[PDB]
Amino acid sequence: RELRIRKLCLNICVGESGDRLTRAAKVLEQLTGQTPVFSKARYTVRSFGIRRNEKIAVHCTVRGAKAEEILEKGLKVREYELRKNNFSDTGNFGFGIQEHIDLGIKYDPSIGIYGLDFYVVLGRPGKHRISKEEAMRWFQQKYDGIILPGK
Amino acid sequence: EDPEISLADYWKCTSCNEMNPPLPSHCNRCWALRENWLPEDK
Ligand SMILES: [Zn+2]
Ligand SMILES: [Zn+2]
Repeated sequence: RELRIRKLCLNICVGESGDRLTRAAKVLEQLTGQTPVFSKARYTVRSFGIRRNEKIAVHCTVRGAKAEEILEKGLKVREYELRKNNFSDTGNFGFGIQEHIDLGIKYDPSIGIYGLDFYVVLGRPGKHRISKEEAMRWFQQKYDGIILPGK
Repeated sequence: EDPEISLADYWKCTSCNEMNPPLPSHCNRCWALRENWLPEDK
């Protein structure tokens, strides 16, 4: 009752600039009501066709009621079930889902399917550190969530 | 780069040992996927 969501970050990876990237931006706009920011490759990676500094992904930060809602959609897709691996030592956590359509976005054969990354940074409604275990029982109590053993 | 997270939010790629920001969930050096991020299939 005294631990809150500070922000939810979302990210869709494509790997190169073009149609599929720009469509991943739209998906984030539809899903989120905000404009996403394109990410650039940190390194070129020959065997994956990645070039340094190329736009290759899109991300968006959401706060407040919007963040809670999107998180819930994500958790429902995951059936409210994460692993201890998903929880950082900082008291934050994240996870992925295979298909964005499962949040309730319509499938378009033109668009295709996107994987989606979630990262949730927690905070206190006020600087005392949030442990990995506090975030775990927060998730367990607030969402009746299940945290599978570490793999 | 981002004041709301720390290095403790970073994950270590087990293929090449690169420290990677929370997002994306593949390694920025070698592209290897992070383990136990996605739901496990049956
Ligand atoms: Zn990526
Ligand atoms: Zn790597």
